[PDB]
Amino acid sequence: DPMVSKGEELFTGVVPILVELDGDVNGHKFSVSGEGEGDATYGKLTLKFICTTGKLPVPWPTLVTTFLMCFARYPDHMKQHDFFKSAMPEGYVQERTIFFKDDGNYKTRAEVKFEGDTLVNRIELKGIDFKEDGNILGHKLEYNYNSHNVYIMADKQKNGIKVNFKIRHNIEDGSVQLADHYQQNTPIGDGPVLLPDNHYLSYQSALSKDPNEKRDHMVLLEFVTAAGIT
Repeated sequence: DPMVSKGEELFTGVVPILVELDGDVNGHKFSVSGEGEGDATYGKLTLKFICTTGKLPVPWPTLVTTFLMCFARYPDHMKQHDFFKSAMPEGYVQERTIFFKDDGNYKTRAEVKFEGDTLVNRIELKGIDFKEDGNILGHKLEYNYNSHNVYIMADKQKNGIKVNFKIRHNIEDGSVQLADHYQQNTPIGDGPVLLPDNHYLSYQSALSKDPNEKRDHMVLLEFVTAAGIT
């Protein structure tokens, strides 16, 4: 399929990634930069993020979803369902509202696209109605992350997709903080895209710290595999 070929050819090896985030949660301003690489053949991404404005005013885990679905490993039998690659290199817009149960909400807008050989994810995040002493502004979330399926459907009237999913962040008392994600992606370009049948992406995320790093940061290792169209 010369279409599957175009996106294929962009992701076949190891692709450098750059991430930039401008954040404001309850007027706590911040900026994050990330660098790493993805190898979609293996569904694999390796990233390191730095708060370049000093202390991050929210827990790092809360940002993981916001900080690259074009790097999902879509099995051969499913390559006709990979919207994300199909929009490249022009890219796509990924918008979310993330509702933290009994707390605030993030609203994010990202543009994911190639700048030359580099895959770039430029994000703006606005957080409002947070409790200054809740789980998020009070930094009560554990530095870890659970595995999760993410459900993708077509949004044919918007030439895009809709993604809907829940993340449960572990709180240090042993309870969980639900973060209910609503998501929409739409291609940046005017060209054809692959609009998928319902399927899901399976995510595993491991968070760690660079022992030589003094700044406030997060090392993220993610594996993402499409499924659910057997």
